[PDB]
Amino acid sequence: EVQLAESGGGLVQPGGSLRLSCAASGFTFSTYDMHWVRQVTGNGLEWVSTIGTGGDTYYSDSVKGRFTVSRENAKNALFLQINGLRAGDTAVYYCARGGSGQFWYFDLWGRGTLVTVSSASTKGPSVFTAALGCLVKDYFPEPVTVSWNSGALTSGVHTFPAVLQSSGLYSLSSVVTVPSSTYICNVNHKPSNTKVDKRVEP
Amino acid sequence: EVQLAESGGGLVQPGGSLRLSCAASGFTFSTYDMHWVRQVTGNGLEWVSTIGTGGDTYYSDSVKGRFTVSRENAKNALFLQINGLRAGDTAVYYCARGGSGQFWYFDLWGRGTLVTVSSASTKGPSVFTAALGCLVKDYFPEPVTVSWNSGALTSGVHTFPAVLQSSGLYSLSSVVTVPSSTYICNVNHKPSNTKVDKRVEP
Amino acid sequence: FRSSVLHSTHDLFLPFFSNVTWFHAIPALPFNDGVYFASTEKSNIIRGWIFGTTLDSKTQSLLIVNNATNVVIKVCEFQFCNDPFLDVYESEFRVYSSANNCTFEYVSQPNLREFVFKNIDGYFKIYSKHTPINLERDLPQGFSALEPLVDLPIGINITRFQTLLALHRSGAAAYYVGYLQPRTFLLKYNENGTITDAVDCALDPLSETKCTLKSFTVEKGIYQTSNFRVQPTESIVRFPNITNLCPFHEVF
Amino acid sequence: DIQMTQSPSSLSASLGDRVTITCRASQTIGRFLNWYQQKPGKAPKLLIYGASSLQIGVPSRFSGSGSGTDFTLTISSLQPEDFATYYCQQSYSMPPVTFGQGTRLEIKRTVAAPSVFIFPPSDEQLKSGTASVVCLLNNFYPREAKVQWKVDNGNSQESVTEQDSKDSTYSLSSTLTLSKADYEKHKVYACEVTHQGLSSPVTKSFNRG
Amino acid sequence: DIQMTQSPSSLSASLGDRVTITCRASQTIGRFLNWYQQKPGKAPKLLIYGASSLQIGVPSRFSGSGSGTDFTLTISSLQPEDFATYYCQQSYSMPPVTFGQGTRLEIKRTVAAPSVFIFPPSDEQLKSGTASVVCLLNNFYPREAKVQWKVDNGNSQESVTEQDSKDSTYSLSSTLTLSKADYEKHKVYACEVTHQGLSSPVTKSFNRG
Amino acid sequence: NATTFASVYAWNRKRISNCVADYSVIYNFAPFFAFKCYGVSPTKLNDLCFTNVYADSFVIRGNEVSQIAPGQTGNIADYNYKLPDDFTGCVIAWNSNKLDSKPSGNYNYLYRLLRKSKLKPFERDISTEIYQAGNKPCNGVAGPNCYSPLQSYGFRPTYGVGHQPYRVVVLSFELLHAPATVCGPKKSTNLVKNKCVNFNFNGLTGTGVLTESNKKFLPFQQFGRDIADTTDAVRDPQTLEILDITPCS
Ligand SMILES: *[C@@H]1O[C@H](CO)[C@@H](O[C@@H]2O[C@H](CO)[C@@H](O[C@@H]3O[C@H](CO)[C@@H](O)[C@H](O)[C@@H]3O)[C@H](O)[C@H]2NC(C)=O)[C@H](O)[C@H]1NC(C)=O
Ligand SMILES: *[C@@H]1O[C@H](CO)[C@@H](O[C@@H]2O[C@H](CO)[C@@H](O[C@@H]3O[C@H](CO)[C@@H](O)[C@H](O)[C@@H]3O)[C@H](O)[C@H]2NC(C)=O)[C@H](O)[C@H]1NC(C)=O
Ligand SMILES: *[C@@H]1O[C@H](CO)[C@@H](O[C@@H]2O[C@H](CO)[C@@H](O)[C@H](O)[C@H]2NC(C)=O)[C@H](O)[C@H]1NC(C)=O
Ligand SMILES: *[C@@H]1O[C@H](CO)[C@@H](O[C@@H]2O[C@H](CO)[C@@H](O)[C@H](O)[C@H]2NC(C)=O)[C@H](O)[C@H]1NC(C)=O
Ligand SMILES: *[C@@H]1O[C@H](CO)[C@@H](O)[C@H](O)[C@H]1NC(C)=O
Repeated sequence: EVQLAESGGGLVQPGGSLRLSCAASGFTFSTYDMHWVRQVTGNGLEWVSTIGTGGDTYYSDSVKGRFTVSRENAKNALFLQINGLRAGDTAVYYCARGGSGQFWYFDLWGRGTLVTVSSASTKGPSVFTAALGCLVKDYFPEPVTVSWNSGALTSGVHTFPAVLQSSGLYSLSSVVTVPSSTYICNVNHKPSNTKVDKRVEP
Repeated sequence: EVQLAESGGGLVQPGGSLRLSCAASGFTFSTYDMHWVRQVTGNGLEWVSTIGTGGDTYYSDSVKGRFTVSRENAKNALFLQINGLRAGDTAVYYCARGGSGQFWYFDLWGRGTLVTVSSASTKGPSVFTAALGCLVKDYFPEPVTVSWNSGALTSGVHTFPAVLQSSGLYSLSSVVTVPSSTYICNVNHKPSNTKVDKRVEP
Repeated sequence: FRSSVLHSTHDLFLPFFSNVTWFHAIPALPFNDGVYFASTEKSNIIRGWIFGTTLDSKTQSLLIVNNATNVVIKVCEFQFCNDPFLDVYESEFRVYSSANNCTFEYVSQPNLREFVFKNIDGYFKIYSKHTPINLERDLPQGFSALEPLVDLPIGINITRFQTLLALHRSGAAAYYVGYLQPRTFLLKYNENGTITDAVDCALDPLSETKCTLKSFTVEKGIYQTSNFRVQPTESIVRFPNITNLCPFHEVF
Repeated sequence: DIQMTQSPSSLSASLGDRVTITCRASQTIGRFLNWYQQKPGKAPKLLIYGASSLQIGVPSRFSGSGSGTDFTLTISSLQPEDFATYYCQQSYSMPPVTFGQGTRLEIKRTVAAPSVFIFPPSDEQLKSGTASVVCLLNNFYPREAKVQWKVDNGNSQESVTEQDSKDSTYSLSSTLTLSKADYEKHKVYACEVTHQGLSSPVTKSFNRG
Repeated sequence: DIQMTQSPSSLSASLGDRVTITCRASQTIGRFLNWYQQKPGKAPKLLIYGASSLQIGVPSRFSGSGSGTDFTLTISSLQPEDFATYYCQQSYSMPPVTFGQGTRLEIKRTVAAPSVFIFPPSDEQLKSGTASVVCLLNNFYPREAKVQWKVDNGNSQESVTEQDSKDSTYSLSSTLTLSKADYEKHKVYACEVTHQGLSSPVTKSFNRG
Repeated sequence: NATTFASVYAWNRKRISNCVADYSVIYNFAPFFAFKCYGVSPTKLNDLCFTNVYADSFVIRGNEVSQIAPGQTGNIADYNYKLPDDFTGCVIAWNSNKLDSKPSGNYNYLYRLLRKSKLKPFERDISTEIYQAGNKPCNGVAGPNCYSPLQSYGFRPTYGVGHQPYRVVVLSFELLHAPATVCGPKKSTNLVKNKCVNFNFNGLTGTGVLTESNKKFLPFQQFGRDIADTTDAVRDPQTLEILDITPCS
């Protein structure tokens, strides 16, 4: 098939060097232009930079001066080197291709990568007919969702997205329905390599 | 291109004779029927008369008896003779062509001519954050509009359509925007060949 | 390039034995499809030409103005000057009263002389040839092919033409003008690629014969050449008599 | 003899909206009906002929429907070039053809308010007894504005401009003409206006000295 | 430098309804505009490019319209796969390209009311000086539920889940954040709720556990 | 690289025609502060071709770099230089404070302030006069209250303000109804002989064996044909040697 790969997104200290990667497949990569568009959490798309077929590079107003886009004609390898990152640069980046024609439009999109710039670190979270649930504090960006009773529960289970904390951490909230005419909330924090749970029995 | 010419529409005394002219171009004129439709100021279209390929003539109820439509196969010339005009006949006449088919429909329209029946004559006009302007009274149908600052100011300039007077004259309104935290209007009149100007102040 | 072969081409050529207009100086001329220009005067008399469609104020168009040793081309929008001329005070211009919206200024290096102009493709073709003559002022009774030397990308629709004479700030300036028409010619190429002679196939039945046989020498015989056919001259419409008179008359 | 009843004189809609211009006949006329488009300031042009056929050169967004006694000219996506006046013509009776009263297509936006201004004319007209009293309205979106003249808390016809291409608002001007030696007949002249979006403008009146 | 103004952030409509997503530009950009579709669970994808050309693979129900300064993305019949976020982008000034703020497409249904619940956490957080109190608003159709906090009758960021695929309602979660010594200094708290259908629940008192 | 830039009130619009344009040399000059382009794709500029490329150079204030645009509004915009609503080109600007090293300033730099703002695009109003400030014409010279000439730019604070001068080079790419001559550069590969190759000589595509020929052409011949309209010879540009084309075995 035809798709665009991506790799290199992750946490980095403010001002540290970072280099993203994009790998195309399924077409003649040497005859199409590539673009880089980011999207802040809760915000819309924002064009970052692009490179034409002739090797010429272009950047945005707040992007030029610290970014550096590169592209190799062989191996379908696309790169984007960044330096001097700040907290305001945290956004979801996407690898896009410039379609044929006389104007810039993204006919193909990649998988997309997440880039977060902060000085914080991973910290173990603490977990704390009626409807109640468990409260999580001092969380961290996680790749797996929170489940109740290892997901075997068939009752009403919901999970809210995390909220930003002052020290760079997160906090998550979950609710559940219990009979009140008792389950265990399982918070399996993957980046901390430690699982924590609590109970909300009446 | 393909268009229909027109000439002869103008001021005429009540009951005086009048003959319009229409000239086609860009198609075979001898194989299409022609129709005459008028449009009173502020009113809709009104069919006046017509003539077919065979030379037969037809008129409306309030039109038959005083009108006379004629058409020549050569020179693509179309005419419409009128006699016994009155004030109620003031309307914009359009030269229209009847399209091929079984029913009457206007597939081609001309430039259109204005016919006004009145016994009056042309009379010279005169100049009669805040917003004010120059009033015009005792006016006449004109081809040029009132301008401000000798025609150099057009942003905050507006011109109202004229209104008919009892003696056959006109009255036009014009306003302008001046600073009030000084522009000179120019009332031009081509049929009178006289221009008047005067400044304003808040 | 082609070898010693006979190639039939259909393009705008000057018909053989045509009625070429002879002009003398002391207005403009039409431009139907191409003007054949020729003159035997000195090089200090004729020094350029002006082309255009409506040379009054608009329809941007202008053409050659000649130096003494250089060529100057410009197609700016020109306010044309009736009876234009180049004055020698010392070279100066008089027709350039207002040069606006200029485009493609071109400069290059520049006996009986011949010139051919064409604009039918979108470009501006110019062909020239310089050969010595033995007559006084008449055209030479010979053959000489004109070679392209300009081929400019000027994209202006040209419909009028007028020459420029060199006047020294105050029966003369004789030049020939011919018009081109779409004709079929049989061109003979030499072994080196030069045209030695040609045949205007629409001139006489003998040329029509040399066209079908594709040879300048025709052997003794009878040759089928073309097809004769008489075209319909008038039209006849016939129908039976009108009868029964539509007795509607008796109804009224 | 045949009469036509078209849609109201004005229809308000925005770009890309769907407008169904309805026009009914006095009796069954079959399909002998055609439409016309006329932007104010130039000659009309036909769009639908025969109530089923489309004129060559007209975009596919226009569509004619209905037959017999009710006809509906339906537009799918309004464009800036579509805002104009439309008329329906019957063709069942060829000699006595008639047209509808017309229907205006205006741009829909917020309901602006008329900036009611009042100012005296120049002294040139005031020099003679035949003076004038004017009233001004500037940049109001609706068109249902009615102006009267109150004498001491001579009336003439008012004037209305076309809809602005940018502000999409109308302007209205009124005047009060006086006869010879009639200027000093009254000291106060009130301008009474009623507009959809502005109330009580009658307080603005002339105060002669 | 060029800025784009799209439709409101959210649009409510049901299946098969007609949606006309309007997006205007700061000046005349001609036809150098393209539309994109982005589901919050996957990468974006283009639908209309050049404001007149349809992308291959997109169903014919999507249609782009408008040019110059106003563009309208018209959808004829909404499908379950059409409910997503859309963005407009100008292409006139290609190096300084800018995107729209976005427009959400949600399923229209009855106006559900949020079941307001509040419960204190365990003593594990009360052991620390930074306690918390949550205020739950679950299963309500709208999304603009403004929730605040009142101390003795601090505020923090709330959290909202995506619209349910069966109930077509949103769920909101707000939390009261108390800093050091604020958990031990203040004892009475109140959740401020504002949403359609409720009798102005500006104060929902609560006592520290 | 003119090193002698003109003033904004009198910009030196230079016309380019029948050139290669070497679009790879523009961004190799110096780091540009403003590299905004328009409806002509910059990444695809080297592939397109235009009839006339109009170059325009001038100097403006540091706050005026955002003023050279179609949707413009400002002093330099309405009074000095205006781009059309549909502009197909680019705007290149870089720091010019190092070049104008003169603490005195005000030299060789002037601009417009009044006198018929919203000037028509690409029209130079260099006619020097005095605006009609007041009723008296002031005899066409300065006098009471008629102090309205075209003003000069005070580039005095060298390295002392953020409003440093910037040199702007405006490019106007236009494609009229005429054969375009300002195209991109055309690459050329090495010539091979005595082997079947897919050749392309100045647009003449074909397949065959290229061999040296003894035939001599005329100076304007770039195409060799034989009977039956076959292509048996070419000019082989960049070497001007005539090659014989025989069909592959
Ligand atoms: C042929 O026609 C051309 C016009 O296309 C004439 O060229 C012009 O010649 C004058 C006189 O030499 C030039 O003026 C001088 O230019 C030099 C340039 O450095 C300048 O230093 C002098 O002070 C003086 O202004 C003019 O620039 C030149 N124009 C062009 C476009 O070439 C030429 O004189 C004619 N005759 C010949 C024999 O070429
Ligand atoms: C197009 O560009 C090519 C590349 O420069 C030109 O070819 C060059 O032609 C000159 C002669 O005009 C050659 O100089 C000669 O070189 C030989 C061998 O070194 C030497 O014996 C002679 O005395 C003379 O110096 C030059 O070498 C040659 N360059 C190459 C790379 O072959 C060509 O003339 C240009 N024009 C055309 C129409 O092709
Ligand atoms: C070439 O054309 C000219 C111009 O037609 C011929 O000269 C005479 O011109 C007048 C006025 O135009 C005509 O009425 C005469 O009929 C022309 N003469 C003849 C004989 O037709 C001139 O004769 C033509 N020459 C040739 C060789 O055809
Ligand atoms: C200068 O000439 C150009 C070239 O004609 C004008 O641009 C338009 O060009 C097209 C074809 O390329 C013509 O069909 C148009 O008629 C031209 N425009 C006009 C207004 O005629 C350009 O407009 C000209 N400049 C001026 C100031 O007239
Ligand atoms: C053809 O060219 C050759 C070589 O230059 C020359 O010897 C011969 O005379 C030429 N023939 C003609 C007819 O010009």
